[PDB]
Amino acid sequence: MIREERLLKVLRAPHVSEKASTAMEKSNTIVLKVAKDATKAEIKAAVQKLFEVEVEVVNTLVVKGKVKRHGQRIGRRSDWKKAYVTLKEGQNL
Amino acid sequence: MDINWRHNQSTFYHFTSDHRISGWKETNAMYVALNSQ
Amino acid sequence: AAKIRRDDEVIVLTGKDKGKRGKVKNVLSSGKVIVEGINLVKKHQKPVPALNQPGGIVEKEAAIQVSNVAIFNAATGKADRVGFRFEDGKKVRFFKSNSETI
Amino acid sequence: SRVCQVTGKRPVTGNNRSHALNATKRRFLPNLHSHRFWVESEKRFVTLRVSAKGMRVIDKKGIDTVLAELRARGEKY
Amino acid sequence: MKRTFQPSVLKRNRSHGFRARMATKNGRQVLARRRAKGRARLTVSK
Amino acid sequence: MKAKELREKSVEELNTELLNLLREQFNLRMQAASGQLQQSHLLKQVRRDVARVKTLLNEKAGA
RNA sequence: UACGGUGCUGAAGCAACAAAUGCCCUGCUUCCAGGAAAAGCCUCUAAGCAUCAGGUAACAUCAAAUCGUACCCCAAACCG
RNA sequence: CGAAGGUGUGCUGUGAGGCAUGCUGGAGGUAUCAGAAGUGCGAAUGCUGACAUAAGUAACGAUAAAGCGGGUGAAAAGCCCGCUCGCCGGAAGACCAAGGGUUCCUGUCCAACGUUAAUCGGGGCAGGGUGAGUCGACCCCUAAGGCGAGGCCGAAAGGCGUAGUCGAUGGGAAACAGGUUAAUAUUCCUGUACUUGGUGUUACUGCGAAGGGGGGACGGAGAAGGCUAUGUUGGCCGGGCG
RNA sequence: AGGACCGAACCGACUAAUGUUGAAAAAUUAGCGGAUGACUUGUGGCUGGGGGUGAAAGGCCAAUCAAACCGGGAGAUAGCU
RNA sequence: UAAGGUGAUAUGAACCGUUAUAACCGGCGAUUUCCGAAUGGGGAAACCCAGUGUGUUUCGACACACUAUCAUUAACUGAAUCCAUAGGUUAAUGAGGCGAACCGGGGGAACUGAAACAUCUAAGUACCCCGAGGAAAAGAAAUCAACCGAGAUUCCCCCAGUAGCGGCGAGCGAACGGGGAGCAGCCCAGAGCCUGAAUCAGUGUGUGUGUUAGUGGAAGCGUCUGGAAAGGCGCGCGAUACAGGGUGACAGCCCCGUACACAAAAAUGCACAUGCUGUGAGCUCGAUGAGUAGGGCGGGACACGUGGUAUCCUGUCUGAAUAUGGGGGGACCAUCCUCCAAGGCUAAAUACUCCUGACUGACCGAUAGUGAACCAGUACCGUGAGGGAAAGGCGAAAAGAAC
Repeated sequence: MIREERLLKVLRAPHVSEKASTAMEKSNTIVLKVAKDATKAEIKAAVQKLFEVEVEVVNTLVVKGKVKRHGQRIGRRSDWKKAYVTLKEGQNL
Repeated sequence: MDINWRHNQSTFYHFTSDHRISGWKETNAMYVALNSQ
Repeated sequence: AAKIRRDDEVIVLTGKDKGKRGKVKNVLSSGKVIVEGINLVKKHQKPVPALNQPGGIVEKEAAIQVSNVAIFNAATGKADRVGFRFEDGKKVRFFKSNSETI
Repeated sequence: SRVCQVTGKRPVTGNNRSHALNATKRRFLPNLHSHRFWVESEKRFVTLRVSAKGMRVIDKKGIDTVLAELRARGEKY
Repeated sequence: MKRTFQPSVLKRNRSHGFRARMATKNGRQVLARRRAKGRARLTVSK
Repeated sequence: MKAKELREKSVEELNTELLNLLREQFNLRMQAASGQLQQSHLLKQVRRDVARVKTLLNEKAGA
């Protein structure tokens, strides 16, 4: 099993957008920003054990950071990971 | 713009081309020299 | 330690407020102090479309230097320099010239 | 490399001088030969890359003393 | 016209990359001069 | 809280360890990033408090 | 019908002929210039193990991780 | 009660120069007599910055081509919508690899960038967007070739190379149709599938290799035959009778 | 069958004109040669400086080649400007 | 140490703290992802893939640790072959890589000068490579000197641009001897007597001092100009403190400091003292470094270019005597003097500055000084090695311009 100390550090934020919103209200999937080194077994286990719901399957993409600039000083943001967590028929959050 | 202007002034500083004056300028200097001989 | 400090009453030695007494509002790690009613600047600031919009010319206090003030003796009624003595393991400030612990 | 295993003779450097004294670099090489030495105390042939005066000093000092020197300075035979 | 720089990442790295500078004496001396000059990117890796 | 954590057993710092991570830390990351959580200093103090529990836990366990 | 569309419903849905440079074809015929390797795959056993382990077949159940995935790509995004 | 500096005027010395003073400036300057020099620039096709000149001149990057109405706007030849016109159509269409790396999509701004204007943009700013057991990589295997324990060799650095180990541009398991987003889709959803391993039960049972054999395993050209993609025509179905 | 014939893609580059402060530090347009071969092309690899490679021109080796590029000896030396 | 803080651009929000568990400073600890010698295998650096063992009250999956090569040592195994060696496996210890200069060693140019050029020079320089230390190297006479003597090595000033070497050209260039800096001698080749006897090395402890935070630290007011006073004028005070910096113009007395006097829970450097371990004093007798010295040939180093050339080093061929002996004393012989090679260790004077602290400059002041006063080895250029910029200053205070 995955230890609970690992399993708390994985989920990072709920992702709020309109693709996320239509995924919830149309296909049971909650979209959430996860740890960059988090595997699909860790995300599945962490939503099973931290929101106490039943997860059908996880799909993970990794989002690349945008090169912004302040003034005349550039900088890339930071890569993050986004997990499309497809729940079962019985869920709320 | 200043960096591109310094490098784009630095373009024909190490050239070789002999029929072109200063590396780039077209001329007839081959025929002028050749006819002088 | 620091001679002029936070809740202390000072008089001003140089400039625009020379001889004006007042209480130290706060003391900034630039070596400056804000003393109430003393170094009044007439700022005028824009009514930002966020949380409340004052507008107008707000008259603030500015930070004067620490060396431009000295703490008011009130037993002599003049400016006075500060020293540090030890009393019962406490490093206390004391007025020079009458040697009184503050 | 061309080092005598007994005496430690590297190749050294020098000059070809000519009749006009023109200096040229050269190398003097040792007379290295690979000879197979019978040791009686061990009843074996230990083969070494000796010079041709490493064989003189083996003929004088004996092969056992020489092998004790090579084992002493970590030269593996 | 076909210019000289026809890029390929795999040849960029196999040729001038870090594991290829570290692979020999003289490339390690290259990295030593780039570190000593103090250089934001040593090799061309990414 | 530095002597207070210092005077428990290893099992009890594992309990308040898992409760610093569980109850505090995760719920404040989720609460912070969902528009709630006016009080942002809690994130800092929880994080440093987990540092204390892991410090005393390393000092108590063995060397 | 925020005139952008959004839902609902939805007939016939066949045949003949022509036909590739694609497929049968890693074929067939022929020709000298005589046309990769190694694994997966199928088999044979040696040492060993032999009423165990392993093999085969059926059924059930679990797993299949990680990284890429936008966009241009004969070009205003690549080399010039 | 105003220094250096800057800019005028007046006086003065044979000259390099000096002195006084108005205005700007806003805080430093330095007699005399000595001392030391990065001590004096018009030239070096001198170096650096600035600014002229030609000159409001050539040009504005395929001779595929535009015209009008309406909208937005402070402003429309260029943006958006519509109707016409022209151009490509073995490409000037579509999909990728390499390469790039957010240029993608939406809202918003017009300073600079766009050889003009710009409300527009691959520009600025912010937000969004890339979903895989089956696609590709990773992975298993290898070619050329690299590296290479020992080893042979070499003044030292190091060269070569056996075992091995890497190295695709090659060999190796498996998914298709339809729908959907402003932006992803053989990845999401619907339907119908397939593949390879682990574990467990049951029935039968000889299994077992960095070893043997097969197979993988592979040339150029040519010739037909059988097909299909695809197309054309008829039938059918819906609509039209101008 | 063919280093066979005509001719697109594909490889090339014979002539002319334009261009020559170019649209382009070698191209465009109209014709032109090869086009199953000693062909052409993608991806990777190997050869290095008195050295490579060369159906040989002193050609090519990153717009550089009768001896590459970078750094150093180095402020070479310059009876010359 | 502390009344204020949560680093900067950079304000905010949310808070922490005010007599002590805010913050800041120091000692010692803890954590210390991934790459990199990179070390489990691989690799296109920051990624891919493992094996082995231990543990995991959902042990159908996780967590931790170990696993590189080489050298040395030990154990267990182990061929052709009998014994045995090679080899194999495991364990223990060490190494590996980076770094600016200084140092020793292995290799080693050419441009240039000679008004050409080849001997020569440049120059054993540049560069490449190996190794080591805080310094290295050298070093305790087989050395000079000269019939008197000196007494290891290293460095400095003379000697002395001298004697000499030199296509006797260009150039190269000593020693003896003198004056100073510093000064230190020892051990093995070997037995007996005798033992821990000085000696250092490794450690504990104690003392002293220094470093890493700190503490206290004198003495001024009035008036005029002024936006502002530290300036002018007038009158006072400190000084073992008038070094310096800031403060609204130029401050001994406003602030921080300076002189001066103190301070360490802890970790440390140095110096004494002392405990233990290891080590060996001292005496008598003996020995007193062989393919070596020397030689022939080739080359190199010596200031010395083979010359009449001593001496040292050795690639090659040889080859003694061994204290009634041998080396040197600049061809060489004799006489005389001096020294003991073929084993080794050794402080100080000496060279250098990546780096830290304090101080100083007839050094620079933004085209100067570092390439770089400013988020500079950056932007940018180049496949790459590499090349490589420009760019400071509102004000006293943002009071940085409400409307």
